[PDB]
Amino acid sequence: RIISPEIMPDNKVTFRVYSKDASKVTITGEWQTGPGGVEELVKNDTGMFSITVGPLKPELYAYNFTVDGVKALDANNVQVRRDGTNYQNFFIIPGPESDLYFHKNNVPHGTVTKVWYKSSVIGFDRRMYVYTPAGYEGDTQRYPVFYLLHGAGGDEDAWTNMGRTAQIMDNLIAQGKAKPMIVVMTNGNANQAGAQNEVPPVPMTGKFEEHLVKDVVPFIEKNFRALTGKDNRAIAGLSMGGGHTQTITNDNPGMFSYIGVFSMGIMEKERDAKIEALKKSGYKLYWIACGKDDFVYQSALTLRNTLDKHNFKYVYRESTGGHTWANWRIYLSEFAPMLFK
Amino acid sequence: RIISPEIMPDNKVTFRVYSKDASKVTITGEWQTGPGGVEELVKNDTGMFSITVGPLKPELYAYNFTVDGVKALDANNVQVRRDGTNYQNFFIIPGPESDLYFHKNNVPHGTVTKVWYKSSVIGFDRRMYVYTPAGYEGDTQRYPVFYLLHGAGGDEDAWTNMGRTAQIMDNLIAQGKAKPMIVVMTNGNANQAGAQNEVPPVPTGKFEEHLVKDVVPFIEKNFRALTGKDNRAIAGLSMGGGHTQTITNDNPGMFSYIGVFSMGIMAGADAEKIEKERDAKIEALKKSGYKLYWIACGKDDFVYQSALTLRNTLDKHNFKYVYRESTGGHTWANWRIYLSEFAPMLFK
Ligand SMILES: O[C@@H]1[C@@H](O)[C@H](O[C@@H]2CO[C@@H](O)[C@H](O)[C@H]2O)OC[C@H]1O
Ligand SMILES: O[C@@H]1[C@@H](O)[C@H](O)OC[C@H]1O
Repeated sequence: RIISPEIMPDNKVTFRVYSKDASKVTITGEWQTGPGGVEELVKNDTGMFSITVGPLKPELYAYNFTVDGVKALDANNVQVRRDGTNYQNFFIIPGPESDLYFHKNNVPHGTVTKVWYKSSVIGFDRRMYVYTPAGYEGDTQRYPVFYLLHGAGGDEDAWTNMGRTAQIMDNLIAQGKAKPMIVVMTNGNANQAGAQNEVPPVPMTGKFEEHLVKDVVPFIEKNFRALTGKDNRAIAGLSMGGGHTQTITNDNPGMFSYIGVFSMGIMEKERDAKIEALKKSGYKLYWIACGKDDFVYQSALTLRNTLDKHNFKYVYRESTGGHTWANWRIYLSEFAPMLFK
Repeated sequence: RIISPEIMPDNKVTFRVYSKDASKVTITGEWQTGPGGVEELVKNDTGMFSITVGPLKPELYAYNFTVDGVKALDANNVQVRRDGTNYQNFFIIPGPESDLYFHKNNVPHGTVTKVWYKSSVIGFDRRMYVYTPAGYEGDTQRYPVFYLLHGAGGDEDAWTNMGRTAQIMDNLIAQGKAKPMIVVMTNGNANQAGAQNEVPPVPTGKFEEHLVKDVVPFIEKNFRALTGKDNRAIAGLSMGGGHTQTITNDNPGMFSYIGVFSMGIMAGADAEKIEKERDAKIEALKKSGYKLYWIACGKDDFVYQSALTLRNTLDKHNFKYVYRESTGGHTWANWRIYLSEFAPMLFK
């Protein structure tokens, strides 16, 4: 039996790959410096390649191997994630910064529902994922709703798979840090019916955004025990989805009171008029989060300046790092506790 | 820029792996006969390894590569399944025998819900998957319920992932071949809270007792379920076919449609006393008003003789069943076939 990864008491991590045939086995992982920082495993006489890295800071880290030039996952690690077409293994180093990302056996767990709905706007049925809080079943309580949008290359599975949304929400809700809430994760690619690993291509500017308001929101409010109205609605998205969030809220002032723009910036006289209408809409939070090293940083500054021009109040969270799921998990973790308060 | 697998118009399939630095790439796949059936890809002078196999009969086939002694999936194939800890790619050769396994864009799709429930019997909360038929949302109709159980090594994700349950049910229901129904896929491992790829380990007869005392009431409370035996079906494969027998034998009159896939006689205590209890349970079930007892098994399965022993014992009791013998053995290919044939029989 081969243990890989093996997390040590000092948060070093050992990885192992067996092969007497292979010449070179490397590992690519999210703790590394960059492409030049790929690391080579050391082969012993027995055929075992191994490497120990770290100590690593608490976080979720994805990785894979490369065996004589071919990508290979870690067959001894059952934890596998998917980012579009890119599959990688992962592990989580325990500690304060990663604690919300674990699936804990002593925490009540919310349901994840993969549900299809008709779309009058797009013209074919589409799939979304809906998280409901623990204890939703068997009760009559109604809950506010948070619409959570992915970026380019993603799909309705991404926020749970890459973003650990079910764990983050289970843990925040159980800890009393976020209110119980329904989280709705749409597929933001209007040409798709659902995630490409399960749903084939179907045999469009503005259509996703229009469909969220005209098709998704009514379906959620009809088919789930949802509170209604702007103070019970939140919306956030990353990158492309942060653009969707702006378009949706700019075009529908007074529909969402909690608005989050993750790793995205600006995308006219119409623009200024829509800011003025949104400014007067009674919103409660406009939260902009971006990493200092993200290529979109300057565009996010332009967004902030454009809001400043209108004396439009927002909160800005600048973080370390760049355009990564590590940052998007952090942003979700910080934004969800702000909602519906 | 690399297509792999490339399914050709004649149902041959080409696989490709690129690396100038690799020495040997082989492929392991379900069209092969045994471990000595692994096949070597041929390397061209530009670093592309390739092989063309087939023609293959219509079916879903899983596969992976081995690169210089290390398992590797096909990075150009987004279709990946999981059997416990074993991940493999797959593809589906179109044709009559595989058509139900495709996700079709012109077919209404049922919801798959991953829901947690308290278990008084097991003592901690557990996860199951529930399929509801297309159009469940937004309507008031109630639906009969089919409990579908996996075997050893599986979990509540297996029947949808390995078994293509959502596609089979969507397609059968849309074609009018099976009635709209709720399909409940439990985790049959009483020591687990949920599937090992998502849920960590937790700090007998318990599964079977919990299905009746915890799962069924939760489904009937929280889903729009018709109830009573004529609205209730249960089937399972291997270990889950054993669970199916134990549950139905211990609760005669609770299920009208019973499916035993790739499983035979249950082990028991003296040999005679076991047979007396077994006889009594057969007789009570015989008189229970059930509608269908369906036994399906591959002729090459190790369990074949035990399933024959079961059939012979039922014959001795004049207990009416239907037997479906198939080609092949103890495989998800057969379990998909069995689901595809059993679901159209239910609730009619
Ligand atoms: O899930 C997607 C991420 O994978 C994507 O990340 C970008 C991918 O291309 C690289 O060149 C960029 O550096 C990297 O940020 O971001 C969008 C998200 O939807
Ligand atoms: O891998 C198979 C498993 O999925 C099933 O549960 O029992 C038989 C095994 O061969």
